[PDB]
Amino acid sequence: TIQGSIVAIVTPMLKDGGVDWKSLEKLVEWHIEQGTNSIVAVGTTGEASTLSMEEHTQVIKEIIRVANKRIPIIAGTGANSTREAIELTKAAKDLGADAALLVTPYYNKPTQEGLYQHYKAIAEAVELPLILYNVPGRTGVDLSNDTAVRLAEIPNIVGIKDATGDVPRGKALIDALNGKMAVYSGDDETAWELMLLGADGNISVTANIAPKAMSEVCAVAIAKDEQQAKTLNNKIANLHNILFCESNPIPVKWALHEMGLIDTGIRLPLTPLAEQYREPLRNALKDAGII
Amino acid sequence: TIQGSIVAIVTPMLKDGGVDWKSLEKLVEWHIEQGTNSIVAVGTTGEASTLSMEEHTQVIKEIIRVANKRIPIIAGTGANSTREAIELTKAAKDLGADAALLVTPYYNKPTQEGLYQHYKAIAEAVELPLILYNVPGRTGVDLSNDTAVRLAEIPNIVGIKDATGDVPRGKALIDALNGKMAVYSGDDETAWELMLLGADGNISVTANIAPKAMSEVCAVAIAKDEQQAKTLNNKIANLHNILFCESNPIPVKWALHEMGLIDTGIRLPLTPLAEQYREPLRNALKDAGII
Ligand SMILES: O=C([O-])C(=O)[O-]
Ligand SMILES: O=C([O-])C(=O)[O-]
Repeated sequence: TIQGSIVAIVTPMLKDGGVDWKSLEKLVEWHIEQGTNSIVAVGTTGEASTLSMEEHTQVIKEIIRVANKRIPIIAGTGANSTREAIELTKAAKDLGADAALLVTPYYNKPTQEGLYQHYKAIAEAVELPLILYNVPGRTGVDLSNDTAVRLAEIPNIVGIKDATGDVPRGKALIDALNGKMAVYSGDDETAWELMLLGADGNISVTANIAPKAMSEVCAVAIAKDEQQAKTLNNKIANLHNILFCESNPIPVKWALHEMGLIDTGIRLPLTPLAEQYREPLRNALKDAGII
Repeated sequence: TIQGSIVAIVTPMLKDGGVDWKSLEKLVEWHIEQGTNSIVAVGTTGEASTLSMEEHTQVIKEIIRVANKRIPIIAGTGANSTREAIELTKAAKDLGADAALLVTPYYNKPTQEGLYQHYKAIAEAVELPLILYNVPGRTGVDLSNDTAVRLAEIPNIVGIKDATGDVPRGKALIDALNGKMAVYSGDDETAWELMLLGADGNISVTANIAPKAMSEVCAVAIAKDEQQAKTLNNKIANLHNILFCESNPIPVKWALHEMGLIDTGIRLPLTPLAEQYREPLRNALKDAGII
């Protein structure tokens, strides 16, 4: 049921890597003021990989606290162990998250049936809406449309974040599902098109730095206004490219630092955006009216 | 300095997924008796991803205990968090491991500089011989030959497991290193070839089921006997293929079960080998004289 612009929020950090709680609070308030419809806490963009289990709980807890029921909060709770995904998803439920986002198991390369059993076990263990997340380039595995369609029959499986950026494939998935569960874009470059074709929203990186603009792109695309969607998306299209010059969230964190919103903290093995990309990124932000 | 057939040993499990301690002991003894030169504990093939922190420690401790210093034991200690990799590697040192094997951070896709800093931080934190491990199809990142060569300059980085299966590239890496650190094959299919070209051994999946034969393949290949290497590898070549019909270690665990050495336990999201593959597998094992 969650629709619109759903920001995959960064986890602001101090220079030493510690979570920057004060900056986080201000970012959440800013998203709400600017029109962001929902926040994914501790997803890929929020450096789930380098936060401790305690830090994961704390970030989810703080975002929910600051949000104060104004928008729904989705907790990133994916793991490449089914046992661990259960524990994380249960924790999110207990914290009062509205849903959980669960990337396919990465690195261990389960079969399609293994993916099915993984999500089914989690759905049966935890009464919380669950959103699947497919991003083959990062995980080593591709949850097929066919497996996605099977999983949409499982109670508590309510959607999928499709980060393939393959529009014909995404449309085919939307059409096959016929409303049985939601489809979210996980590719900012093509999100506007997927929403025009029936996606429920965009779980967005670009929304981190252009929340008002992305909230508008999603509103018009969901409303099926093809021309407004093209026009509004065009204004920020360069941002969708430049935020991936190095692996996300490296560029988006630097963008936010240049906007004066967060400090430079980022956890190894990730690194601050390479010096050479900083001027080009400043130029793209200036071009789009962000700074 | 470790050379020869280095088994990436499975972690035997009971039907309910609990670690099968007795069967693990028997395997370790069998490897030593059969001529296996070293064991990698809790690597990819050992389901590192689905074992708890405690179980990782117990499995390493048990393999070291049973091996009783007859062969070196290498502990899988990779993580996609540099902090977590340091903790796991320190624990391995403390348990008495001879070396650690560290897959590149997966999923989060660090930059080449990030990979460099990741491994540099670990080498400086833990005085233990470290073996890099590149398997881009699983991790979403490719540690370049250039970055490997830089890392070979760091004193306790003593080698790399190259699972690309790209022999020209592996040869180039061998040639560029000029002995600065070891190269190990991580691709059974081409391992004989890479060892004839200068690799110090094969961190092997096939060795789980044909330890004697792989020990002999490694020995003659390292001795640069091309004719014997081909001859001996041919006897087990179909195994290198069939053990990957579904994601490793799915097929290898089933093979060992058919051999009567372990039970069927394997942890979600991994699944027992699909029924359609079981007869072809039994036949390949019968063909190779394994059963
Ligand atoms: O939410 C996530 O997983 C994202 O940021 O891509
Ligand atoms: O230890 C390992 O990396 C393996 O099993 O491939």
